[PDB]
Amino acid sequence: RPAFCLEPPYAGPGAAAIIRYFYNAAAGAAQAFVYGGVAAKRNNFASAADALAACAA
Repeated sequence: RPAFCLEPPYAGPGAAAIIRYFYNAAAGAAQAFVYGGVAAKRNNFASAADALAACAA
């Protein structure tokens, strides 16, 4: 499991309200979060499937 998969979700400073997904390793689940549209970190994916593929192979 790449180490980035343990990062808390990061909305960043932006004012957009975009739905993205992060891997929540404690929950063993990909979960939706709000992304502000700038300053993404790595635990940020377009879909739950993409998050699971990277982080729960």
